[PDB]
Amino acid sequence: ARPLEQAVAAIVCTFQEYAGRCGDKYKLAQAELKELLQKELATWTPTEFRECDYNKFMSVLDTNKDAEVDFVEYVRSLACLCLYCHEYFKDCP
Amino acid sequence: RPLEQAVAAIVCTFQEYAGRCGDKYKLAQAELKELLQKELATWTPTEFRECDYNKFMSVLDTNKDAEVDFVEYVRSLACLCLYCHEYFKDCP
Repeated sequence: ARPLEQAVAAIVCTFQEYAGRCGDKYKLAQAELKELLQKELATWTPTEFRECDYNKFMSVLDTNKDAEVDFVEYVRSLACLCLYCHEYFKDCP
Repeated sequence: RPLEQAVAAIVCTFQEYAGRCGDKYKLAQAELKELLQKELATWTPTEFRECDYNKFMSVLDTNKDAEVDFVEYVRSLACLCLYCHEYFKDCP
């Protein structure tokens, strides 16, 4: 398949793997979102000038572990992690 | 860890289009439409999401110059999942 097709299918596969464990298959607890980021993006780490934002982001996931997130908010979390951990965005003001 | 490469690929596609000219952190809605149509060419809406899909695509055409940042581009990919991926068939 085309590269973005494979990628977006994989973003949905990972969501199904976690959200589909039990309960509402369209929801993740933030605790499960943090688990998913930690295991599935284990090697992603903030770029040189984004440590503080990244640390605040991860901090907010712990403090609201029981709040739920839907798929669109899961994808948003992925996007934020790109802003903090992908070199393309290092100069993004 | 397949999610790593998938998320890396979402950035790569953004950079290909946003890198054409001007601000490398922005796309115009016309560019976003072009990207979704080309790069997800085989993805089509599920039976009961065709109205929503067609509405979404047509909105891009009514303000072709508006800027989309990376987070909004990723939100658009999430919308296309809701409309085109059978996992979301029961999703309100």
